[PDB]
Amino acid sequence: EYFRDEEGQDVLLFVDNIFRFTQAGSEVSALLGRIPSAVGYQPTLATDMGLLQERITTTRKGSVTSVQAVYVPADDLTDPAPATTFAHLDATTVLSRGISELGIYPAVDPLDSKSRLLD
Amino acid sequence: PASGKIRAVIGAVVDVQFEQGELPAILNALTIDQGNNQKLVLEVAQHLGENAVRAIAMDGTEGLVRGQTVVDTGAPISVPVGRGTLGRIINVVGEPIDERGPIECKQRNPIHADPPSFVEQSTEAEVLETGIKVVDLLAPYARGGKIGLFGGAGVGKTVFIQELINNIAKAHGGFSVFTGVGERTREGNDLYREMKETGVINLEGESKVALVFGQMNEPPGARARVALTGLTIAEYFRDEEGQDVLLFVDNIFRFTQAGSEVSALLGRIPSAVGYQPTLATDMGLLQERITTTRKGSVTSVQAVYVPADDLTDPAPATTFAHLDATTVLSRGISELGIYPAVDPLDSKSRLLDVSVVGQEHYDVATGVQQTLQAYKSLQDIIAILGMDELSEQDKLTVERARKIQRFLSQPFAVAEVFTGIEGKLVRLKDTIASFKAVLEGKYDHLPENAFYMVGGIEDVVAKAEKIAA
Amino acid sequence: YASEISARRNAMDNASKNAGEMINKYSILYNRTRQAVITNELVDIITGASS
Amino acid sequence: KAAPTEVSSILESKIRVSDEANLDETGRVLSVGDGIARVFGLNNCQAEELVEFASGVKGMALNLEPGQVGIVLFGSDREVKEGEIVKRTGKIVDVPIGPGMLGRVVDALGNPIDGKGPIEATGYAIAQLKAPGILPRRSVFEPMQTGLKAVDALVPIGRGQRELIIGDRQTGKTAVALDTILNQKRWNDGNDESKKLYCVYVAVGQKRSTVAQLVQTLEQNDAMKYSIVVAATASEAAPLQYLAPFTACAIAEWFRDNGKHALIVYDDLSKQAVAYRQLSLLLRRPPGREAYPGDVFYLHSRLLERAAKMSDANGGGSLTALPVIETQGGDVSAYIPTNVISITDGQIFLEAELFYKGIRPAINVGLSVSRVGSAAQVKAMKQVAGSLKLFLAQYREVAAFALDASTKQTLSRGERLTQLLKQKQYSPQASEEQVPVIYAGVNGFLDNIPIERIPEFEEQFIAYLKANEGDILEAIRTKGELSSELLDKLKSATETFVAT
Amino acid sequence: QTLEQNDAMKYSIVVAATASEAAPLQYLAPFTACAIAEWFRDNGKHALIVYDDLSKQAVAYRQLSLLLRRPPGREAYPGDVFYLHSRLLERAAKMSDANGGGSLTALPVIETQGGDVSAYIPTNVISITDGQIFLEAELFYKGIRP
Ligand SMILES: Nc1ncnc2c1ncn2[C@@H]1O[C@H](COP(=O)(O)OP(=O)(O)O)[C@@H](O)[C@H]1O
Ligand SMILES: Nc1ncnc2c1ncn2[C@@H]1O[C@H](COP(=O)(O)OP(=O)(O)O)[C@@H](O)[C@H]1O
Ligand SMILES: [Mg+2]
Repeated sequence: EYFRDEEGQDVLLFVDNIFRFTQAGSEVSALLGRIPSAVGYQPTLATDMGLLQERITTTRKGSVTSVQAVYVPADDLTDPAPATTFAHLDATTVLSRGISELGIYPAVDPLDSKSRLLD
Repeated sequence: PASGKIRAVIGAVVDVQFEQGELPAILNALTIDQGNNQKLVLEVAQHLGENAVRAIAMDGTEGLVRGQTVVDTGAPISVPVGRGTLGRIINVVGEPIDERGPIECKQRNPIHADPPSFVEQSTEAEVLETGIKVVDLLAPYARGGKIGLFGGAGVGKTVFIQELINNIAKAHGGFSVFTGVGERTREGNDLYREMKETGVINLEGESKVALVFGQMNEPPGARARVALTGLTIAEYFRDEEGQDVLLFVDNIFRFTQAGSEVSALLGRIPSAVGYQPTLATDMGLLQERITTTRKGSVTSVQAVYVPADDLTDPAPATTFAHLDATTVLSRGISELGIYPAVDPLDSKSRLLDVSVVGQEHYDVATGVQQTLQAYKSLQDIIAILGMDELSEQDKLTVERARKIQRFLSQPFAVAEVFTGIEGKLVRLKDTIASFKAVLEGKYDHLPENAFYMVGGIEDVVAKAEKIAA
Repeated sequence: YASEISARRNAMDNASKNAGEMINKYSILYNRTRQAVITNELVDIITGASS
Repeated sequence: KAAPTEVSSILESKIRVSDEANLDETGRVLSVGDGIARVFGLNNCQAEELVEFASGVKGMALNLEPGQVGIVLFGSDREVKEGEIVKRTGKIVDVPIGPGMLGRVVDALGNPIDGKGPIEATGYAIAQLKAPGILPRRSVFEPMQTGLKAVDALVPIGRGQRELIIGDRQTGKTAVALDTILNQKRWNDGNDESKKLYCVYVAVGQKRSTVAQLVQTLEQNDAMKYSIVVAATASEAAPLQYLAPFTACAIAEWFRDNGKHALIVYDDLSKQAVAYRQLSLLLRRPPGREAYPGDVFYLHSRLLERAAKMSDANGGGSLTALPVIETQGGDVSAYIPTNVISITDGQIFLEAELFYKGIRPAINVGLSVSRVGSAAQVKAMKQVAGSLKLFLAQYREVAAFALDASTKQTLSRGERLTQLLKQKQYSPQASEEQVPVIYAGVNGFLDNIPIERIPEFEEQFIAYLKANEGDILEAIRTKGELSSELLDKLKSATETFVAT
Repeated sequence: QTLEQNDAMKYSIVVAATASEAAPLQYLAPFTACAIAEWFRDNGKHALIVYDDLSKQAVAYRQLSLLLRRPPGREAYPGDVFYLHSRLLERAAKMSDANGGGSLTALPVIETQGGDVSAYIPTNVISITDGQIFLEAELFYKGIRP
């Protein structure tokens, strides 16, 4: 963020993986007094993920191409750590486990990967 | 004697308050005087503090007031062991429920005890001779392990338990211990009357199998402690007398469901599929005690029941990890002409290797399993293309597979009133020699009905020569 | 007609064998979903009663 | 509405004089249950420290709050009652390590259970040790011979890598780890210390009869003299089975930090996850997926990260990890199956469909792979098996959907290679004998033989190549590669023996 | 930015409520936006509210209620989950001639997961509104927009 605001450069943030930030806070939320949420998660799932994803965006001083990767919980896209991160990304690249065993390199799902620049 | 006062009574959970320094330990049986009953047993679970410990009653807690006298026995739930418990119906607290007087036992062992150590265990896996032709060749039972008896109603579950206990007591000299945990009210009375007419339980003679009552009409403490009471009587005959005892737990699914009921009512959180959190700890404490020691062994022949036809559940996968053998009784035979309905392909065991049974027994078991698997898969093509539209190698293998399926079904000694044939007890050496001669071509000219209801190589030659002339 | 009837028997046997493999795979997924539904429903009632 | 700690019994001791005994190290047991022990005291006791009860049961102080301290008992709950006097050892949860533990069966705390007396340990390492960084680590370059023909040519293992062993029950999970430890007798009995590899079998969750039968088979084949056995049955407490993975990794780490290779076999990884979730559910915690806590992925990733290959400045040793994952019906996308596959560098899938047809062991070429197995393999076995992993996966998909001319050549060559690579139990091969059998099946020298004669052709070719051509077999094991002269001599000997 | 370039932002109210703020700000976004649009319907004008989205408002209300020491309900949500969405949508109704003659249109978007409309927050909003517009993901990828 300092190279795009104080210097004005197109930074490239590469997180691997982005799903580890929400899974690390769920294990310490039970000892702080917070009650469990869905699938034993923390109650502030949408508040903690929205505060870090909004700062890695493009501003008037510089851009920031975020190329993070999400991990599906036991091959499930309806989890609380996978479905909440789909509303803060312009382009999504879902990798299905069924196409990886056939011989597709990689397993790029065409019926699930969508983007906002497809016009 | 250490006395206590009842402070809480919420169903099966009853809290007792003692004094400072005279409090009981864990797994301690507490005595309580009642009206018509003798003594209300209450096993201690844990201590809540402030001179108080929660206990679980093993009977009905109706009528107990706040402030009743609770005496401590000083140890766990003791039960009567030895030769005096043979032929009598015992309970979870070691009391008789057959109305035949008290069990005059010299000593009383507790139900809560540790298992064998790593230095006192068997270094080699030995095979257990059962006497059946389909059990000593296919899925062999291990000496000191667990065997799952899976089957439906009317397939031959009660007849297989009575024939195996009588053959082991005559060829090896080992007693039995039937611990019907979680059984019904009508199933307990029918099992005791059927064993007296066959010669297993004699009131005036000599018995050879113990009866442990454990119906589901009691509370959660009596059903969960029924497995420990039956296993304590069978383990005493192998450590003090030295005999290969056989324990029966009908059914095996009732032991896992009874343990989670007492844990959920005390304050523990559930695990998966509504099970208790200590699923691997409760099932392992009772399965490791029935092993092989330096003086004897203790076989287990429980009836595992799948939950809604699911082998990957929490009550099916936990009990299958300690089972060495399996006695699957499918409904395909029974009325087809096999006594009993023993599946030669579904019943598998871990002791059917070449390093435990030898190179001679491994070759005979692999040849009989390959011929039975090829004939079962080719049944769909024989009904649509006939029996004469085959090659030379397919016609000879189909004729030998029909006689080999009926040769392993021998008539038991306790089933002589249903079939009319005599009881045949084939040994391990006679069953391996008869199966190897039929697969080599020495009995290819014999009929298919000459091997049915017979056992051994000598019985097939006498039945074939007397059928025609 | 004899060749079409013989070819229809092979197609019916292949469709019946393929349906058995799909029913076995669906039974394993239905057994895992039934156990997960009982654990998820019991965890919701235990969390609200302890708070 | 009230609070714990000081209550009735603990509230009547501070009004007079709560001294006499030292409450900083000892303490009074106020409550005990569900594998826990609420000891009243322990002021100077550190976190995760070893404790001891009055009856001799060990304990581990996990939580240290004000006025109370949660001690986790490592044994039965009947050895600790209300009002007992506990005692602390002064150190953390450590175990014995060193070169004197080779040849004895230890438990979870390091005590011997084989009856051979005491263990001559050279030190004391803690069970919760941090893994090395990127400065004291190096790339995996040493080769780990397992003995199987289908594992040394497809997905090979190396010193310092983590190769998982997923699969169902009765498929070949524990059979693959036992064959790799018994095949190291050809290098450990010599004088080459860099080629030797000390085994470390950690039987966690297994039965009591299965642990005693496996130790007797390794001693008869001269393989138990340099292998550590960590006995951890399911009849003990939940704290003993969960700490079996941390205690076995501390004993094998002493050889990698001094100048030796080690091989750890955590059998099984599925049994260790069930024991850790039982103790966490009794302490009132939040259950995530499959009734597991939030720290389920951190327990397996921390113990597997320490088994790495050190650099030349740290000693030059390495530690190999072989974790066996027990799947429920081949479900590779489970909660415990996804955490072990994302932390290990490769896995060995064991399907239950091919295991019942005779293909032992059932190793799927389209599922099992090795990340650092290409550079950490022998040059002689990789040169003779050209495109062996790609041809094995393509032959399985074409045979399931099938008579053309191109399909007949791939079906005949693929059937002979799968039957020749399937070995029996306790029958490992060397690197020189497996390079001559894999070169005949890939060059078309075994296409003229029958399908039933695949087992007889492997035994006849190995015996004829050890008496009539001993110079070619000894050159492939000493040098490890084959040049122009070694490749021409192997093709002439295989063609003359196939015609007779 | 797209509405200002097409001459459409001069008569449109924008309620900024991102996910980077607190849970009380996102949960009160539906009640605060309905109060500003109700002034035009009570005077003699027409309004059109767009609650985008209805799935994001249910997760924000359950986060603040779980931290205030309260018992949860179904799917780790509050007890009055159906009463929160039905009360905010009932106020957007067409008035009579004696009240001014105005009206208020409500456009609540429901974010589904794989086309599942048989969920807890999906079935509660479909049985309170007067109709729904199902947007399948099968015909949207082929080119039939919308
Ligand atoms: N060796 C045998 N030969 C003929 N019939 C048998 C044999 N063993 C068992 N049966 C039959 O199986 C039936 C079993 O009945 P029962 O014990 O009530 O059911 P289950 O065996 O399921 O408990 C008996 O009626 C008996 O006639
Ligand atoms: N190469 C082989 N040849 C024949 N049988 C084998 C071979 N490898 C393994 N087996 C069989 O597979 C079984 C594996 O048993 P076990 O180790 O208990 O289950 P798992 O392998 O799933 O851990 C053994 O009983 C053994 O007989
Ligand atoms: Mg194993």
